[PDB]
Amino acid sequence: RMEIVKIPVVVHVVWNEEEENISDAQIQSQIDILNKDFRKLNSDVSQVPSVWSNLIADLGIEFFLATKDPNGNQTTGITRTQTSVTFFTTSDEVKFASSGGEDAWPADRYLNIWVCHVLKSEIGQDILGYAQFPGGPAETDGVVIVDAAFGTTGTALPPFDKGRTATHEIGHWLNLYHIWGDELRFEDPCSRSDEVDDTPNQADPNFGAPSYPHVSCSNGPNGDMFMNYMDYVDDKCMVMFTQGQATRVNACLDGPRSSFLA
Amino acid sequence: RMEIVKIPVVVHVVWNEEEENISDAQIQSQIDILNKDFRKLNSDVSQVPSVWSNLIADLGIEFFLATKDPNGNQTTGITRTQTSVTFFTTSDEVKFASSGGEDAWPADRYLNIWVCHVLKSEIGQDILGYAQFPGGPAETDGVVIVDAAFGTTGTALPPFDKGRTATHEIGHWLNLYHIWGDELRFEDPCSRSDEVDDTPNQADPNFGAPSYPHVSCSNGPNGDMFMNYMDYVDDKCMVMFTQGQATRVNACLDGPRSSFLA
Ligand SMILES: [Ca+2]
Ligand SMILES: [Ca+2]
Ligand SMILES: [Ca+2]
Ligand SMILES: [Ca+2]
Ligand SMILES: [Ca+2]
Ligand SMILES: [Zn+2]
Ligand SMILES: [Zn+2]
Repeated sequence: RMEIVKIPVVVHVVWNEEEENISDAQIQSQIDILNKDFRKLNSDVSQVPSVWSNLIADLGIEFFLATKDPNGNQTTGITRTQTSVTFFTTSDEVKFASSGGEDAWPADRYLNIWVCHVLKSEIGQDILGYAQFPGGPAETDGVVIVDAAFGTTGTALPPFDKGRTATHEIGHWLNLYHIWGDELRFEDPCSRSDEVDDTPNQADPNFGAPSYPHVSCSNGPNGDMFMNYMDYVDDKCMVMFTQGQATRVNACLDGPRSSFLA
Repeated sequence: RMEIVKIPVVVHVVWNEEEENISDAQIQSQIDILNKDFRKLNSDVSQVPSVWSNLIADLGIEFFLATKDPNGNQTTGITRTQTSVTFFTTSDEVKFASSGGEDAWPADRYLNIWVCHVLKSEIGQDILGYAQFPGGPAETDGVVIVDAAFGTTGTALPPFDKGRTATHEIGHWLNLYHIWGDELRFEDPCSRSDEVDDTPNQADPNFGAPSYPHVSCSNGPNGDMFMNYMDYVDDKCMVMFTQGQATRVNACLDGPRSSFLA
């Protein structure tokens, strides 16, 4: 029998122009997707090659917008903060009131999700989202997603309009690593591990919509598990976590995030 | 005539075992190095190939341990905080008391330098230090260096015992990018720029002690400027900033860090 872990979420919408102050419906659409993907209830799980059907996991996690604020008072579970800031970066400006964002709620009790319009990496690349892995400071714990990649209605835009950026970043929040192993430019692309046996060793990230099989690192004939949420493919293409990943998630819930357990 | 910008520094020593509570002498040795490297007074500047002699810059910045704390009271400019934490990461745990580190002093008035024993990247690689570029939140502004790579005496160890890790990270703090451009694994290694014309286009980081010339990206015959502080070579090998880098630094001081100006 699975113990379903129910995670309270607070969504911090940080907006400059009115259009970025995204609707309640758009936010709720994201929660709905999380409750499918983390329970193996997404219909598109049918896309997984049958050779790997046996490895598809139900992570046994569900999410809901918080009903009580950190001090025990009724809340919608959504904060909305106007800002004059035109873009945020991975340096966490969105996570502090002082830098034109919104302060985190207590990370031992809530999953903080910030949503903003523009997000850049430290070297100016536009990105869709970023996570903090377990064990970092509470002040910046959580995930950040751009509004055009959040939810399945409103400002969400293809190919990132199926809510999978949040599924991917929350995977990091639960201690999952990129399936290809995150090699640096000069390292052998077959050399690093995501620390999960049942995800095939893989060269580089996959983007777009690859055709099965996509072989790398001598992993034929089945190839890369590019339909795993921890690859970089388009939303419609990523549809599963593995049981080996569930093991890591379980270790995260039993350890550093055990405060979320009943 | 150069206007010398004088930057007050606070060093936050965060220590678990006694040996990590580094000496006043070791800390002062680091300040002494910064005051040579940022003024072109380091004797090893003679190591620069003569073809590039004309490009070597005096940044006109000097550093001193703060004499007044954030509320105007006398200070040594050094905080020392015992911790039970055994390693810190790029997630900034060392920058908050809550996560076993030490809170930043106001970033508009001080350069925060944290020193700890062990530092890892997000994927568990041992690293020597890391910076926050300008514009990020004040709470985490500054640089972090491991004690074995800090100063020129005490616990500092070759090949990182000439105080250059701090010179390099403070370069980032002043808006300088890696000279090779930070390509991702799958990108053309000649494709990204550090946004400085007088640093030659360069494939990858250099490590150790390269022999001149080291050509990449068709940048012959002179090759990579691997003796620049913003490469990744050993301390004894990095000895200069360029005038083009000085331009970026000046723009940083005139803009986002203008609060440090007299
Ligand atoms: Ca941070
Ligand atoms: Ca694997
Ligand atoms: Ca790989
Ligand atoms: Ca250049
Ligand atoms: Ca390059
Ligand atoms: Zn990711
Ligand atoms: Zn660097």
